Amino acid sequence: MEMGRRIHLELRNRTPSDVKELVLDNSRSNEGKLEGLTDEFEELEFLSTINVGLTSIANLPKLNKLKKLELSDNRVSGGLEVLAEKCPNLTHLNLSGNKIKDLSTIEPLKKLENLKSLDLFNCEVTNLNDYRENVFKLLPQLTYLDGYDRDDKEAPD
Amino acid sequence: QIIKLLPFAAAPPEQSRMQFSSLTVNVRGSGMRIVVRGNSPVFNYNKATKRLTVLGKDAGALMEDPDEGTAGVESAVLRGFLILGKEN
Amino acid sequence: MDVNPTLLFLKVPVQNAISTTFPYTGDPPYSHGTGTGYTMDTVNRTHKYSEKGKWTTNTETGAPQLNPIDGPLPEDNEPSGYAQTDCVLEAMAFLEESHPGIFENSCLETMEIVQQTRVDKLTQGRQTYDWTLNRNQPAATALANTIEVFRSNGLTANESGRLIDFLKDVMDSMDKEEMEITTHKKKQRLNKRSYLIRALTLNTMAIATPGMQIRGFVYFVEALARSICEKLEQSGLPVGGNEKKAKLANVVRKMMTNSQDTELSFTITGDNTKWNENQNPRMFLAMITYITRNQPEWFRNVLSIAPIMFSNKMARLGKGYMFESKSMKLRTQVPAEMLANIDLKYFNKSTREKIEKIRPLLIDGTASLSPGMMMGMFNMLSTVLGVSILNLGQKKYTKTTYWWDGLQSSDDFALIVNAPNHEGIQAGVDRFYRTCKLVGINMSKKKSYINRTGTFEFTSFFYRYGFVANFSMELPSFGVSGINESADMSVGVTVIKNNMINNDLGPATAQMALQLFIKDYRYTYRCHRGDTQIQTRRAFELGKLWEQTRSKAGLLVSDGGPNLYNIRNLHIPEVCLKWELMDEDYQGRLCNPMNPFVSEYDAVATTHSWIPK
Amino acid sequence: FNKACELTDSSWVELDEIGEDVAPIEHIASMRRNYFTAEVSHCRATEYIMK
Repeated sequence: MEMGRRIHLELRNRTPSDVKELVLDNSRSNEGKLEGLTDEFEELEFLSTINVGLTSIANLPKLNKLKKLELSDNRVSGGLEVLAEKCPNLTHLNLSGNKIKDLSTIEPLKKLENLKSLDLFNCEVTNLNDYRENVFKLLPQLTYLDGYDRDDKEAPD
Repeated sequence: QIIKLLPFAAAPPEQSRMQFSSLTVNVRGSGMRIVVRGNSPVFNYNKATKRLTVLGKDAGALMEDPDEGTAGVESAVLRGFLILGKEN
Repeated sequence: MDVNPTLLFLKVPVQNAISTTFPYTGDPPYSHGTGTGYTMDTVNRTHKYSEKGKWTTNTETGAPQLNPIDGPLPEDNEPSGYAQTDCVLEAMAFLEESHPGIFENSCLETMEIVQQTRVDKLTQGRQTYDWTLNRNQPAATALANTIEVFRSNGLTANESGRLIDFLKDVMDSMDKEEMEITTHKKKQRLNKRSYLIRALTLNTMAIATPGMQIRGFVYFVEALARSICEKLEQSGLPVGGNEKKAKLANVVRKMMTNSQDTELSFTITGDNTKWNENQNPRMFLAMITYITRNQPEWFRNVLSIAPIMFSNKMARLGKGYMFESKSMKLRTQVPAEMLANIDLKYFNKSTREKIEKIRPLLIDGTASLSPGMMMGMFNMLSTVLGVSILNLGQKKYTKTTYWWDGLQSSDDFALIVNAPNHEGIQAGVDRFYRTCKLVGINMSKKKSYINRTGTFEFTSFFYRYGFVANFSMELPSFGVSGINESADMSVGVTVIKNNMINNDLGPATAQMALQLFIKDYRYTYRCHRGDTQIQTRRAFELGKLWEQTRSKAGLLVSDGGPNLYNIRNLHIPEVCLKWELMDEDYQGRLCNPMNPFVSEYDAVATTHSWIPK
Repeated sequence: FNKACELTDSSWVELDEIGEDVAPIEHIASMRRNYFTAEVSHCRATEYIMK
């Protein structure tokens, strides 16, 4: 399947303004860029893109109600200022399995002051020594890293 | 419980989620453990004779104050929880 | 961002963090360096460095011999075993001149111990080659077997109990045409050549262990060498830690402070790796004969037997080899006795080349190695030679503007050379290099460095601006020696105390050693503190004791009492440390002489001291 | 190595007690030992050691 067909199927013959959760699993994107999503989406609250073949999140619209964004099992790498400004209200984020070099590229996520949980897994950044504490220092607003807090306690919903 | 647990509060506390089942005191290098609930080798209390023993050395005698719950519930053992006595 | 401990040195001078570079601080679990190919390479290199030495055929062992002494002087920097007898004798004479009488006093103070030592002195030592059984054996059983065999063969003078008497017995037995060995009844007749080749064996599991006929002479020569070294200042043996630490500081102070400001001083640290290749038993015999000039002839013979015997030493060749066929999934082992005549297709290029090189030496499954030495038998004599070379560096002998001094301990050496200019330093170092080459002392140019005076190392005693960093010892075992409660406690506490005293063990490290000691002792003997919640059968009765006693600190640690040991109080016995605190009834019960259990270390004769079944 | 050098969240090593310290050098030794132990008792290296 392709992006646009998947989005249309998820919409369920409804306007793109009454969706509170969008599931785009095992989809595909051309040129590794986001397609289909537009400004009309303004009620989305729980997004999910897995194995979508996106090179970078460079065409994400302004989902001001986007709170639980997930970009997992993908190869997203590059600047994250687009996520910082387009969706400044992110609360839960997931980048597990992504391609990220070091903290110099994850710094822009500090702009979002509502990020209560940031998840990283099987990445290059996690290889660095004292990765957990260094990220916590870089993101004080964060409270649960990799589903664990600063004192290694599981994070109940 | 008040006498057992009071001295640990001297530091400038910070928020935490851990639920400490025992606190560690460093004595002669080796670290002894005092349990928040019940008796511990560091802190023993014999209610039959009403005597407090600290590491085997007597520390004084306790007299119950004008406040007490003698029918179960103990609210100063589990953080955020109230213990209601025997199991069901 | 990524850990990198080496970067610590970017601000901390290396000498401070030298312990960072000692990976093991213990005995590794692989034991790499023993076998057969290593012996092959050792023999090949020993005979290669003597390439131009004269070849001859022995008359008694019937094996070839190589004599490189007085050979052509080396022309290249490669190692040379061409040690000149005249130069060695001149160096020894100069050493005597600078230290008059030294050899005389050594000889006259050692004659008594030569005439006093008993036979049992040979029991102490390392593993020994048992000619009776042809395998490394404990020294005591080897001695018992040797006396039994000699008694069977009618050589019972050693019964007097004197070491010299046993050496004469060994001489007589070696003079006999053939002898009998009775093993249990199997009788083996060893002819003169067979017995001679056996007695001059050097087993290889001190890598090499000689036989028993050569123990006493080696002991006597080493005793003389030690006595000579004692009077010598530059000698690095047999002093301990504090004196060794002071030696470096004293040498540096002598070399630097006295020197003028204009004069420039430098120090070279060098390692004499593979130190036994270029030293021959014949040169040792020459120096021994020089040492005992104008002395009783019997003493000279006793002292010169050792290098004479070693010059005809026979080297055994490992246990053998192991072959495996992957095609048929088979494994087999071949002994060294069949290595003389066997195909070379099995082995690889290097191994077959080594076999080709060493083929013409294997006599009765034992190579013949006249030149070169083996590790850890004549170390003190090597130190004597080194200190002689150093003494040849005084301003009077050098007859030059520069001069030098230093220290040598036969495994490492340090040399301070000072001169009015850089060219003077170069000339001094070059002259020392050549002079030490002439005698056969080899300085490895790939493991030596030169730097301004003040910083260097010697036998791992790293020295920086008056500070020594001794790292010449490993941490011993802080565990249960397995005799009894009091015995184990006493021996181990004494061990930690002694390591603290001399081996330069930090106080905090000693405290953790004592902590782990207490842990292991309680775990092994199941004597845990009464307050602890651990559970075991012995904890039942032990618990009762904890309730009965009126003084917890009085109880012995083995009885469940607290451990009151610390840095301040380590030498005191455990029983004596708790004598007064022990309750009177407990004291009476513990030390009852009428107990049914009882019919070095410092400890009391309590009931906790029993003999395990 | 990086992960072996990180800080764990458990007491991997338990050590027994010793006598009191009276000499000032004993005080220095106890201080050094306690500081180092508190530092490393929560490191993964101790976990590997015990395992």
